[PDB]
Amino acid sequence: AQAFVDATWPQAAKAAQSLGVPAHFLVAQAALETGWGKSQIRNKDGTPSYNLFNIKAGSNWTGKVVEARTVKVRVERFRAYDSYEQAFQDYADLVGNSPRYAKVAGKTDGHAFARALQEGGYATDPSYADKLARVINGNALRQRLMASAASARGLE
Repeated sequence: AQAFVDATWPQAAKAAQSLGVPAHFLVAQAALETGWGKSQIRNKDGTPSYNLFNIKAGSNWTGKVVEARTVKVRVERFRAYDSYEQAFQDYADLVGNSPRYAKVAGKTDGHAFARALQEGGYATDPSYADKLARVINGNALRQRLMASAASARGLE
């Protein structure tokens, strides 16, 4: 999971700064969605979709599309990108501009942030906010963020 955090951090930071929320909120969200990178949607040719946020490809999406099965079994159409950078940019556009997500900006509490996404219709699971807040506030993420940093301070 460390490489996932290391890779997503700069992209998350860029997007978080445009969305007005802490960068680790977005790292946490991507981690929850993809099992810290382990369960990302993949193209048939083996290239990843880079779609860390599991964003569906609807009628207003004319980009690359990847089909993936969801839970009996439905085939769902997902957005696909050329990089994590592009995926984060598309996420930033959606959450930053869509009025349904207007409550996201300026949230500095994990649970408040997750509730704002849920209100926008990001996901409907009633436990979504609790589950995402747990990752945001958790020791697992904290340790990985510290490990990712170029600098650290001595105890004295």
